[PDB]
Amino acid sequence: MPNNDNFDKLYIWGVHHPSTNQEQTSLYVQASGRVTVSTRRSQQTIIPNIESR
Amino acid sequence: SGTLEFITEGFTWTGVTQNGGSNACKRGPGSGFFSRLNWLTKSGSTYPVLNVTMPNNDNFDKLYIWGVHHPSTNQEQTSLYVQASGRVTVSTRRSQQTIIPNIESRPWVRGLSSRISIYWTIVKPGDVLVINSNGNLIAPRGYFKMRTGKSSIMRSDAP
Amino acid sequence: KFHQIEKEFSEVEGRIQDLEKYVEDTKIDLWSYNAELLVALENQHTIDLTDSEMNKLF
Ligand SMILES: *[C@@H]1O[C@H](CO)[C@@H](O)[C@H](O)[C@H]1NC(C)=O
Ligand SMILES: *[C@@H]1O[C@H](CO)[C@@H](O)[C@H](O)[C@H]1NC(C)=O
Repeated sequence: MPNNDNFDKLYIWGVHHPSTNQEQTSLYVQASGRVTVSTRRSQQTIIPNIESR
Repeated sequence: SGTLEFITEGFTWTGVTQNGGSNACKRGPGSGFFSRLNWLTKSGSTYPVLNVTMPNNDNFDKLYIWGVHHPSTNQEQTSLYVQASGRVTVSTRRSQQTIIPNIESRPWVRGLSSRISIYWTIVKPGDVLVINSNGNLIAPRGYFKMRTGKSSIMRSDAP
Repeated sequence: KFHQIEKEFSEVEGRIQDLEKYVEDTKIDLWSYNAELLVALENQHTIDLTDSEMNKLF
């Protein structure tokens, strides 16, 4: 999603943290997910954590 | 510190190919790389577990600059480092930095989707630098001698 | 004074940036007060000592 306007855009996003490995697979198929958001200047990579809370 | 005084050290990197470069970082007509960094890749069909040590027997603090390569694809990762997941660790008697490289594509910058993450370590006298890596290490060529002084930096466009 | 903290920022970072800005903004306000007060006190005294010098002569 490119920024062609004349102002700064603030994007809010998140990463789901399942409580069990069964939940993880039921929703996202893969046993381990991954989320990366980036720009030409920055990058944020997050590996979701599976655990009972 | 107010200085870029760099002292080259030998560092024995066995079982790996040294002095890797790229067309994004040309020096002269041919490809090149950061002069103070050493890009290590596989030798033949293996990238062994590197386990090198460099002690500080001098009467000053040593500053080391090193890095970690982040490939854009899993094939890139394997072609360079054989193993699907690399690892880089640098340590001293009191401190440690461990990083597992992430394989990910970025917006194309100077015709490249890959990157390098730069890190730094300080070694006091009587301490030792330990580098351990099974992959993706951008090794240091030596150290920068640290000074405490009246120096600084300023952003300006004045002549 | 030689090496100091950064006082201008190209990007929005967060909590640490706000503190750096606050520390400097605070510093400038305190010194601007000291400057305003000093000149006021010095000027009043200069006006008094010059008037005093006239009376001493008289
Ligand atoms: C920088 O200084 C060190 C001092 O030992 C020397 O070994 C090195 O060759 C110098 N490099 C350059 C580019 O002058
Ligand atoms: C690296 O060398 C050190 C030397 O003290 C040794 O203790 C360590 O076991 C070596 N690394 C591995 C993976 O064996």
